[PDB]
Amino acid sequence: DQPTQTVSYPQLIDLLRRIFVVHGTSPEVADVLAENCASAQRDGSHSHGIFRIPGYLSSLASGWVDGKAVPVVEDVGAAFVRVDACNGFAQPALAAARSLLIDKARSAGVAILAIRGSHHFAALWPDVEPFAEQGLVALSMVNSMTCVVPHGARQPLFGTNPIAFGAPRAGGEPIVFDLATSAIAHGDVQIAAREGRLLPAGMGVDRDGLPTQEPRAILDGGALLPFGGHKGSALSMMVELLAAGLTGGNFSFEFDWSKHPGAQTPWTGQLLIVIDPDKGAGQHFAQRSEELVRQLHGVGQERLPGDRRYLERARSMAHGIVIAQADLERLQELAGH
Amino acid sequence: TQTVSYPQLIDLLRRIFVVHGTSPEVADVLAENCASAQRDGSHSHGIFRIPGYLSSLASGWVDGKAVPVVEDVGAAFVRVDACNGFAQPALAAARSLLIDKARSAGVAILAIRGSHHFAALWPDVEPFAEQGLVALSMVNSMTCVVPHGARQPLFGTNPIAFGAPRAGGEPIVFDLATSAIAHGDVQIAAREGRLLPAGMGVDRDGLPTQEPRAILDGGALLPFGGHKGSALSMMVELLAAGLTGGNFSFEFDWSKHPGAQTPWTGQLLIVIDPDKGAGQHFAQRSEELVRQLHGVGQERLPGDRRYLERARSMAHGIVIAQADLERLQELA
Ligand SMILES: NC(=O)C1=CN([C@@H]2O[C@@H](COP(=O)(O)OP(=O)(O)OC[C@H]3O[C@@H](n4cnc5c(N)ncnc54)[C@H](OP(=O)(O)O)[C@@H]3O)[C@@H](O)[C@H]2O)C=CC1
Ligand SMILES: NC(=O)C1=CN([C@@H]2O[C@@H](COP(=O)(O)OP(=O)(O)OC[C@H]3O[C@@H](n4cnc5c(N)ncnc54)[C@H](OP(=O)(O)O)[C@@H]3O)[C@@H](O)[C@H]2O)C=CC1
Repeated sequence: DQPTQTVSYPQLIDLLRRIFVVHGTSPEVADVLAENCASAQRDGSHSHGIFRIPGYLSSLASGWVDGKAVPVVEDVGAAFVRVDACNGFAQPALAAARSLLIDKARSAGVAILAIRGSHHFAALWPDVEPFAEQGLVALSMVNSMTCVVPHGARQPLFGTNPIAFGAPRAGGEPIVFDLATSAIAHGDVQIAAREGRLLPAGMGVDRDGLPTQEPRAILDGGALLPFGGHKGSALSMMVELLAAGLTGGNFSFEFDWSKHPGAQTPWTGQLLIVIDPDKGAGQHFAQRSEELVRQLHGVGQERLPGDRRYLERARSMAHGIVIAQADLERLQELAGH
Repeated sequence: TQTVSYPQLIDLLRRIFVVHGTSPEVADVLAENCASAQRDGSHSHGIFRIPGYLSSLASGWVDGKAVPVVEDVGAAFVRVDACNGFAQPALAAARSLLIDKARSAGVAILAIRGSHHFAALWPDVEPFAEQGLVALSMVNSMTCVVPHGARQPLFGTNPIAFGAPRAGGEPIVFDLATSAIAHGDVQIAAREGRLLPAGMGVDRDGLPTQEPRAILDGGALLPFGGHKGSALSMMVELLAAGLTGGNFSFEFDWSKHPGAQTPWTGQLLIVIDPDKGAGQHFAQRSEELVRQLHGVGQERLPGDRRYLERARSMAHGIVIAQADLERLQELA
């Protein structure tokens, strides 16, 4: 068995920041991605934690993604902001337009951020959480690379296309959910393939369209199924239309990295809608949401969306972030240690 | 089965509403909405709902003469107090202002509170897409859905609708309840003595059941897609009620109003100009997605079934059982 070790949250952030800088990103990009990736690891979002470092680096090395891209923030309407990520990562683009977006949301009541030409290789909750912490409601969508078969279709077309939502609550941490519209997140398949284990059944099919539990069968010519059936498929179509169609970014099937050995980041876009829930209101949203939480506990829902992550976050801050010795060593070597 | 034209059905339903106490304005809105559903083949939200509309109005549970109060509260934010009336009249009252804001600011929100919605949601978003705008709407209903992992129902069937324009056809539109099945369909299965597939609901003891009667007899429904659909349902409560100021699905009941059938909640609508400051045409992008979907084998796109039925209705009229027509005429 693999012996484990622990690293503090700030230590992990510094380690990842060094890795990104050494491998070609600007310091701003390194700061953003390091905190993001470390935060995912801290919260137990394993698929989008340090597991993504190799993919980040091979994508950078191949020239597929520009780690030093400077986002172009476009103020196109009283409540509309677009950002040309310029073939760089999505997070730095969001960070560049965040203050403007918030000003518009508070002033106009709601504001949209449409990121195009961006690479998103992480969880989505980190993108909406900060807005909720500031008393704002946020909804976001991002499309990936093709891997999901539309309901009733014979071949894959949609990406794993996640949707995230964040909202404030008067008595605690923001209510936040982040879910892939595919039965299981594509990242889950990669993890299973890595760990050499099988997946639960009814989540994907092989190259021949037959049911399978082998991650390799799904990754090699196969595909994932939309969650819940036709409804999840409709929501996945919505993500393509909103994260790409509306933003100007590529749909999940509109990019090819075959010419860039090592490329793994989807080159698409991201949509974010931020709302001041109390704009012109005669009540307080945060009070209403707290009541909903109370009623949820009342009917027996002990675990609300986000609770699991907050628990892992608490554990990580108390006992440190658990990491395989071999993985920590690899990260240290990549940082130059 | 007699055949009536779309405009004839509207006129007939409008008379029924006016005869039963609604204002002429509300009658026009509801008549067109209900007739439109019948026209598209959405029988669950067509004339089948008339009895429920009338029973709800009879007790005063819903105010058929309510006058929506539009509140312009932000460059991109509009609120409307439905004043215990139906949701559609409230939306119609603020629609022009909402569109002006969406086109100017780029996006705009309409938060309706104190409204009764007894219809499908696609009629609410489709018009915006017909005008080149993208629209997303959420409405919370009445307690009957058990949150994932919970022991008792709390959320309503809470539907979500989406509408977007496409360059080569009618709007791409989807409208879905976040519950595994719509309540109306549980009633139908009960009447037809049909069992439901596994996972739609539970009995009064919280045990899984396929018997629609067991679900209706103190039972409850389950969210679609397990924990994921449940999270979306929670979002609907928060957006259609928490944000609007209307009641959550569990903050009202029909105990004091015999015959009440409508939830008294709210509705959220987000309308976006997809091309605001864009160096492309959204309608061309969506059309390409449609082409690609056809390319991978998806023959049916959300809305296609209704558009096909709609064409038939406009070309051959709306076919209705003589029995139903007679009673509608009597109600009129
Ligand atoms: N291109 C990209 O960047 C992509 C990123 N992803 C990311 O990968 C992801 C993991 O997604 P997916 O696998 O769908 O996640 P899940 O299926 O775990 O979780 C969906 C979510 O469901 C809530 N939840 C899970 N189990 C329960 C339960 N039993 N009761 C109540 N709520 C519950 C979660 O809370 P909680 O977290 O606290 O457990 C969370 O909000 C996301 O973070 C997503 O953003 C996916 C596809 C593409
Ligand atoms: N309080 C209220 O007012 C409430 C209203 N409702 C309403 O009742 C409803 C019916 O909803 P629900 O039962 O969820 O509907 P379904 O489960 O039938 O349909 C969900 C939708 O799925 C699309 N769809 C269905 N089958 C396929 C397929 N094979 N391939 C591709 N797309 C497909 C539909 O297109 P399409 O339309 O063409 O069939 C539509 O957008 C809605 O209209 C809803 O608004 C529900 C709860 C509460």
